[PDB]
Amino acid sequence: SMTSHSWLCDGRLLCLHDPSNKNNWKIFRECWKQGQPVLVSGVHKKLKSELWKPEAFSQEFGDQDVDLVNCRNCAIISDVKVRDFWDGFEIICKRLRSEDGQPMVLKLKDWPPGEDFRDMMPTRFEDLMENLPLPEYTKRDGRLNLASRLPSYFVRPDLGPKMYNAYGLITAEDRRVGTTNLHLDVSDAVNVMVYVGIPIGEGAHDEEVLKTIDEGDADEVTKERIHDHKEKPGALWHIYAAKDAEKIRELLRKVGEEQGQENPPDHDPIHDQSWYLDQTLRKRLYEEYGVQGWAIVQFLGDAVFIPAGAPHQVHNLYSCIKVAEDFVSPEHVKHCFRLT
Ligand SMILES: Cn1nc(CO)cc1-c1ccccc1
Ligand SMILES: [Cl-]
Ligand SMILES: [Cl-]
Ligand SMILES: [Cl-]
Ligand SMILES: [Cl-]
Ligand SMILES: [Mn+2]
Repeated sequence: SMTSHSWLCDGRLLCLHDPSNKNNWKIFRECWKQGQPVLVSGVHKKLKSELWKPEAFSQEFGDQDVDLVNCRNCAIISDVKVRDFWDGFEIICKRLRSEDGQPMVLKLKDWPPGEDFRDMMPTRFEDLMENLPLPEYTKRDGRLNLASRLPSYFVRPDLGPKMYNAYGLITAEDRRVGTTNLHLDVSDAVNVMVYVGIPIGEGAHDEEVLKTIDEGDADEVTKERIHDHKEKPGALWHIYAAKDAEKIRELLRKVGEEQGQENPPDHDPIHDQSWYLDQTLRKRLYEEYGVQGWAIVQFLGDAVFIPAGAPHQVHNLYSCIKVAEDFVSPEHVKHCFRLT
């Protein structure tokens, strides 16, 4: 039957079922005050689906100049066209090939550039902002968003939203690679999965996706959403509590040293955005430092709420279009304060 919510991560993750339920705040605010991420499903059913397709972005913006990133080695592909990314998003026979003749796994960098989303894409901007869940927290002028109400003693978010556009990781070797490496944000954010592209040509890449979720430590109920309801899984997240950030820095300093990196005792491996915690590193974090995380599979139309200060990493399973908006909740304003 229809229900207001359910739980993932063995009861540790709230999943809200109705993105426009005017009573969601009553369930949300207790989990949020405790420093937990939250998932909201069904946002895709509220959007104009024709605005969020890879073919539309190619047709409308394809002649713009852009840089790409190669996800396998972090190398920059300089001064190519927006269409060189979008036309290979699902059709593997159209992707830029590395010099080994394999199709590359690419990310579109800084697009739209800086704060230009609203000017470049006004119809998309309105469609996203009017359908965000928890609107008192997430709208630019929400009653519980302090972004526009704080003095310069607080770090304020840039004007959003921001897009995260990248191909899926494919091979067994790619299982230990990040789409986006471990980092943290001093603002809160909501990240919405607006499109999942399941490729063709080299399409039938279903079994390595299940091994990735299993080794990723996904709970048994999360595994039922694949096998039972057939929704499209986009990306595997690991999120850690803001309180655990220093213990994670202690682990990554120790591993940097073991691997022959030469680093001052105080350098910040989270701010560096150079690490992806693979199954080996995640087990070491739990066993050596006592730190547990949240393993989250983000399906089409899932909104992931990411607490200010919480370290997080993302591994795309298929090609994904995500759009995120920053906000400043009262529960987490301490994380952006510039003193003590
Ligand atoms: C309207 N609606 N739609 C869904 C999606 O499955 C869930 C609900 C919901 C809202 C309040 C109480 C119970 C359920
Ligand atoms: Cl907090
Ligand atoms: Cl638009
Ligand atoms: Cl709300
Ligand atoms: Cl990154
Ligand atoms: Mn982030």
